[PDB]
Amino acid sequence: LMPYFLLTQAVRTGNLAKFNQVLDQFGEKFQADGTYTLIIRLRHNVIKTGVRMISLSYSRISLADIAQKLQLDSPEDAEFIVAKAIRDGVIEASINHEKGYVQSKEMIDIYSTREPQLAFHQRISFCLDIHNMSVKAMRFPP
Amino acid sequence: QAAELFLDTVSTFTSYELMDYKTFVTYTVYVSMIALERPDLREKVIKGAEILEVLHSLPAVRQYLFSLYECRYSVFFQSLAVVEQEMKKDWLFAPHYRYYVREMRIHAYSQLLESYRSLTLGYMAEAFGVGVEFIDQELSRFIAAGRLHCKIDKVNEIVETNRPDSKNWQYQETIKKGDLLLNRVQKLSRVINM
Amino acid sequence: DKKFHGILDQGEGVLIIFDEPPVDKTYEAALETIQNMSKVVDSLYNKAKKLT
Amino acid sequence: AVQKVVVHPLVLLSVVDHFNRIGKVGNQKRVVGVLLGSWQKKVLDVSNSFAVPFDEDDKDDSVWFLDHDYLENMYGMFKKVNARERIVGWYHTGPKLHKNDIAINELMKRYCPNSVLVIIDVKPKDLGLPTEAYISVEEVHDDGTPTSKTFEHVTSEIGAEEAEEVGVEHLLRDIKDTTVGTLSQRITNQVHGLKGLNSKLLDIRSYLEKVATGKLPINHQIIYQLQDVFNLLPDVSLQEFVKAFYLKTNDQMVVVYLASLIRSVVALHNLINNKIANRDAEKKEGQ
Amino acid sequence: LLKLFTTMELMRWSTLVEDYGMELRKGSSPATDVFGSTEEGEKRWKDLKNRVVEHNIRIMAKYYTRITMKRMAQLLDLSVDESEAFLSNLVVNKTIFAKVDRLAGIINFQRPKDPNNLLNDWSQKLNSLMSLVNKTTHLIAKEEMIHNLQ
Amino acid sequence: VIDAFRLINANMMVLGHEPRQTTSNLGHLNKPSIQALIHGLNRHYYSITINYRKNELEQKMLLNLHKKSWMEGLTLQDYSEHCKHNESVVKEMLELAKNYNKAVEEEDKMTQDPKRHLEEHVDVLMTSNIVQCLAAMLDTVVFK
Amino acid sequence: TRPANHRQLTFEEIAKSAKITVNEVELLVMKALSVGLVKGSIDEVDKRVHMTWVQPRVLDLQQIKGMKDRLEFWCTDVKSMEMLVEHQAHDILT
Repeated sequence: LMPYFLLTQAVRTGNLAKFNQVLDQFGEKFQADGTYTLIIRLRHNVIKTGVRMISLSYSRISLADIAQKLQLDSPEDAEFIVAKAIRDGVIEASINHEKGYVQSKEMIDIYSTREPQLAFHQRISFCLDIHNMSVKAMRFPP
Repeated sequence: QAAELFLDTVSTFTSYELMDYKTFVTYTVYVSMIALERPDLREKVIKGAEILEVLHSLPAVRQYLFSLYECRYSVFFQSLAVVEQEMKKDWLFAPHYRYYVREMRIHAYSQLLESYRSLTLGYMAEAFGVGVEFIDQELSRFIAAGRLHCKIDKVNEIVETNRPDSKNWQYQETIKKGDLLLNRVQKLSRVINM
Repeated sequence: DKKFHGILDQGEGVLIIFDEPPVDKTYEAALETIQNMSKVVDSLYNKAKKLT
Repeated sequence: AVQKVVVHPLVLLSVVDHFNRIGKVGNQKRVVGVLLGSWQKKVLDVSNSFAVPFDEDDKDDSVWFLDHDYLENMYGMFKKVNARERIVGWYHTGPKLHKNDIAINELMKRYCPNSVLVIIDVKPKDLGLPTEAYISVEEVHDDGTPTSKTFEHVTSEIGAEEAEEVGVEHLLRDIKDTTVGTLSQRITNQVHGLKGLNSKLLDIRSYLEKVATGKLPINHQIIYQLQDVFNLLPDVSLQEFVKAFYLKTNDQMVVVYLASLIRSVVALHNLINNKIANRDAEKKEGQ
Repeated sequence: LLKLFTTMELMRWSTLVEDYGMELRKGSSPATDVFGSTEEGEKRWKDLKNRVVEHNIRIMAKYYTRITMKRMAQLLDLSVDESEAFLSNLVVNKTIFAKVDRLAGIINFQRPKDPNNLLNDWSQKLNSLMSLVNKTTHLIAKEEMIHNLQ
Repeated sequence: VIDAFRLINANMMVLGHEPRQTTSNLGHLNKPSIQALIHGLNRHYYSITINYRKNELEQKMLLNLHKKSWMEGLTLQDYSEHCKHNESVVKEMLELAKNYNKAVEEEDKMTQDPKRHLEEHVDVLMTSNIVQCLAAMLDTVVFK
Repeated sequence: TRPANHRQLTFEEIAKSAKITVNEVELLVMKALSVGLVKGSIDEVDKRVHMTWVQPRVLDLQQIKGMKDRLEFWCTDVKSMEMLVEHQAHDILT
């Protein structure tokens, strides 16, 4: 996995130069495994990774600030990138270009809602099914 | 474990062949600060007779420890910088200075935010004796890494504190532990039913 | 130091003093039973995966 | 007045037997008897009864021959057998009242000031008790309406002596239910509760239909109680209630999840033991 | 005066003074020494004001959930600060339960609502509703059975 | 504990003939009481078989005794008491889980009450919690 | 008249009702509660009144037809929930 370790380091650092040099150095292993289409969709989701980290560690950051942090060209480009990230649901936030800032969803206390019920329902049904399978598989050979 | 052993053997240090008592006490202080919560730290270091006795001779280690304990954060970063230099020079801690400084910075940030629901970045920067860009960058890095329970808000610089409620934390822990146990149960059942 | 149940707020400049709901004991017992059953499942692994 | 009346299994069985024997010898819509019991505060305990000869003209609707002499003779002999049982009312096995009920209650009030009618329906229903209790009250209606001597409902219940509980349980031993909540029976009980609620709501709606169209007059106590019911209906869309409801549902579901997880682990252990036992048995048979 | 102090409603101190001042303090039917004009008269006047304010605060806590300070001041005849001090003293003494949201002045007599308590109130409402519908159907059966007979 | 009887004529018993004919298997299947034997069950009298004539209407009337009301069918347990009971039983089930862990470990290392008690506790927890959850659901729907 | 769903009466509503400006709807509601006509509380911060009761009175045939309609709805809902539960649990009903 060392080539992929280098790839992950390059993407996390967000540096196209290191990403490209890693790709050029370890293309052979990438032919052997088969990821090139995935490894360019990578570059795409590398800028996506930048925006996702920004939205993960912020609540009301402005478009100019997003652009500066991601080293994008203009707040216009940053606005496009973040809006598409919203569309793809990788940051799961809102946006507001009246004042040019991306707002995040108002985090809600997720225990007075049906998500705990749904999770416990899945797990309860799974446990019931396991018990039924076990008590069925119980066999008596004569 | 280093904190546990060092604090258990601090009052009866006999191994002078490794290091003098002063160096051993500095190691105990550093490791205890990075490993122990605030209550245990106060009970076993700030209120430690044999540690205070040597910290009288050691005026910088004392300033470090008490700057952290008494929530004096500018002095704390000063002491942490000097500790980073000392402990880079050190030979046993040498491959730990970056990690230790990072963890102590995270501890200081969590400690400051532990008693706040919404802390303005200006106040945080003034408290830590740094700029606003510095605190913003550090907070963003540690929140992204998942080490701090706080969300920044830069358009109007404010650091909201999204600590999880007791019941919410309990629910999340139940989900995690139950997922692990259920994976084990599923594996065992599929191994045995066939 | 947990001397009283309150939290500051450096925004409006306020001290929100509240009453912290008690730590639910049912979840504590549930988590302890979860770990106990996990080690029980480890024992069942030792039994079956090694005797079958 | 009397706030409660508790009838007994012996009274119910005696009433049923009386009706059966009378309808076997001949044909009659009602059969009438006296109810013997004791008071403990305003809680009548109808612990016994005895039939009395009685016939009427179902056409005239005002001619009947309840036998007072027979009543007093039977009451005296029942006093001789047991003393802490004085005449506390009467019963008739008619599903509906009649214009003669007020007159017969007037007759019975000579033997008891607080004489209470108890209609014990021999035809077995499925939602409510077989006994309906009535006390004759005649008072100037504060309503300001003409007042007539009519009945007023009295809360009724079925209770049993211990010596009657033993007999009841023995007689029901074959078709008894478990005296414990088994999940299937609890779900069934909830379904029966929904059935009963629906039936009661249907009865109220039918009465409202009749009073609205005009067949019946507006009973002010009925309307007051219905108003209070509609005042008492909860609000379940309230956010502060929805949040607490989800919180409690999640707590119950996590307890259920832990229970099911434990049960599944136990079942897996049982199957591990069974597989090991089968392995041992087949190895031993082979060798 | 006794009737007002026994009634469960807000009696405004200004109106009480206007109506019952001369006849309690300046006399006509003599003026009782209590509420006179000397040290122990004026002090007992302030004591009577305190009793009036205590009555008003009790009535508020009984017929309110969230009353603004802007309103308690006017309805209690004390400045905002005076009313806040009086209510704080009562709260410390543990006579009145009330939490003052001094940032917004949203003085709140609502004790914290445990989900246990909320759902318990809901269940009690449902229990009483079913009992009342049962009683109503019993009386309905009686009414139909009687009047349909006619 | 009820029993019917009739006397045996003094002549028949001495004549060697049995007190009562026996033409069918009915009548037997009853174990005579030791008290009745020691007091002379078969020497002076004999126990007749008691049968009970139960009509369907009578049985339904008897059921009316403890028949539950639709109220109690559709009613909810006190929520504070429910939470207390759940917490108590879950703690007890925790203790039984520790016991059952030690039991399985020791038995499988050297090669029951913990497992059985734990099964009973899980059963009661499941039934109570499910019943109240469903009752709450039904109330929320039905009463609005 | 107001159903239990939205029995949150407002100061403006009571003003548009019996003629009084919104500075003594508070006193009027206090008088009502004290006399015992209604029950509940008054959140004057949000300027609304929560009513959880009313003293029942005598009604009209149309006021009872409205109650009949409300019952019709309630009966329909109860029957639907009954059918749902019975069909779902059919295999475990005793």
